[PDB]
Amino acid sequence: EEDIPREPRRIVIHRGSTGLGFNIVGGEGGEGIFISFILAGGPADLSGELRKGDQILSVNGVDLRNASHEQAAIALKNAGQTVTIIAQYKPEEYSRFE
Repeated sequence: EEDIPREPRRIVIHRGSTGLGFNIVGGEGGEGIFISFILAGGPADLSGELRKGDQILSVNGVDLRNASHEQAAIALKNAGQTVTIIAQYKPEEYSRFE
């Protein structure tokens, strides 16, 4: 994680037979949408850029900063084959909630 920056970053993922290759938690109370799980060999893993503890801020221009979990899952499912994710790495906040 030496190369993950503090600020939001852009990551392009291509959907496959196991979706985008990650699952999400949060979207409630003080907790935004966080990646909780990255599937080995799936797209997010292959890319090598996303991490457990990333907050998802936007998906293809759909703002998820204040989305509920279901709003985020719908946005992710409907974002098409090529998906641009704006993510911000917040491992301490992730651990606080999860």
